[PDB]
Amino acid sequence: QRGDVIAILQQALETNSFRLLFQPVISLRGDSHENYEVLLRLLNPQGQEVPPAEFLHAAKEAGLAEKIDRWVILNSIKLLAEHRAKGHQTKLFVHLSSASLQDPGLLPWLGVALKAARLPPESLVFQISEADATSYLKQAKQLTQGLATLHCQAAISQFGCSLNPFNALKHLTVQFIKIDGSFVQDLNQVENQEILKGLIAELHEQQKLSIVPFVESASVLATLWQAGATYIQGYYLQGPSQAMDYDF
Amino acid sequence: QRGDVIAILQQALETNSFRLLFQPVISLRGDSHENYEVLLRLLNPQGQEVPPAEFLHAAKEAGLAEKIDRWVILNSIKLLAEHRAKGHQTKLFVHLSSASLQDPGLLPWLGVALKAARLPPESLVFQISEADATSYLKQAKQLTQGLATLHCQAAISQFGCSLNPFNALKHLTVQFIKIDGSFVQDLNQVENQEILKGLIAELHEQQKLSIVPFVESASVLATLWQAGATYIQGYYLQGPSQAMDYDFSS
Repeated sequence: QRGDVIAILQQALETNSFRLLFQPVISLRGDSHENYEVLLRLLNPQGQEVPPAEFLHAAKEAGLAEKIDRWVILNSIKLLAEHRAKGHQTKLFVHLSSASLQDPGLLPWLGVALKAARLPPESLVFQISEADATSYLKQAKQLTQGLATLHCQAAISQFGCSLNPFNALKHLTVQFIKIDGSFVQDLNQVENQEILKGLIAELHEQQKLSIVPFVESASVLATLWQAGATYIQGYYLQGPSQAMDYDF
Repeated sequence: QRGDVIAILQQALETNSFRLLFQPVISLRGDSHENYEVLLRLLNPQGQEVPPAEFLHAAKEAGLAEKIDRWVILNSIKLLAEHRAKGHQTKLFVHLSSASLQDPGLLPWLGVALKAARLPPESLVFQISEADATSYLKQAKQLTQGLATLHCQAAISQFGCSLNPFNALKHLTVQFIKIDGSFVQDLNQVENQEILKGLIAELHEQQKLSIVPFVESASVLATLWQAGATYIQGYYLQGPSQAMDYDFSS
């Protein structure tokens, strides 16, 4: 039970052997939109099961990651056109890797891609880890302006771990801030409640829309109400499915 | 799918609906022992599919985390006893959550559970995140002195991400240091090679045995030999198996 996972990814792109899942994002302060996060899984060569963490790790590798990011975008748009066509007012969050964020030719590739899609506006929100972009701050700035231009949105995920996390946002064009898992633990404790309240209040003072992930029970879901959260995500609401079939 | 994941876990502890996987940790310097890492899987109540990452996140919630860690440890101890009764010299690497790191009843419970199984000395390696060890240094000190007392060993995993990471080692009893994946990416670039290499050497300077994970292809194998890694791990060598059936003599 083993294999070169690089080669497996390279030969998965070669053959379009991937799938996309959709994990809805749920509005606590109104949004007409159907928001889903796009997640990626690998269709395994027949016997082999590539463990997810090892898969994701491999797919961050420079020059594999760009190709992969592009497959997701491309196919994300393809499906997104099939879907909205149904009259559906839908919006997809897509991940971008560190590599992609660095890749000067991305906004170009994306423009041409989006034309061929005749894709509705403000339907794509691009998502960047706070680490990738606290690091590549200038490339993230170029990219998020670039993205406004195309009538696209942008989000920082895993927000609030870094030193002074509000600083990087003075420099970006992002509407959403998906808070880090670490803030959504042991919420039954006040200090953790309070910590999450303040974090969320400051994002609101900065006119960002907060997204709180990892809602794993009904209770936490209440605390996120009084905390001010704008959106939530998790398995208690819905897990990642092959279809954008959530009843909002 | 949909579900209260905290609920599910607490019933899974009820129905022992967990499953342990085992992933070999390969020696490069010729350690004869078998070494495996222990990994937790949830048996999904029929139809369900609880995403791993959400599973793991909830498995961290205080109160729940300690019990799950105990489930894991007791089951690791039984399978281990079984495996070694057939003549294998085998060590198991077992994760402790943060909640367990601050649980003052963890050590008396383990000492009991070890004596009950009559596991020989140096069979279990308890693995603590750098972040948890760093957040809770004083507790990690006590736990690791406690562990040595019980002829157990310890490892810091995800090591090297924090500022001055060697500082926390000055206060702990740990034989193994498992380096964060961050150091293993893009190893075709000489800078990344040189940084891996200087990390591993400082560890060797500090008389720690280094473990390098996320070995995903042959190319990085060679790099890791030359940098001096003591152990390595990744799907390129062997993925997680439901049983300890890996032939370490290839």
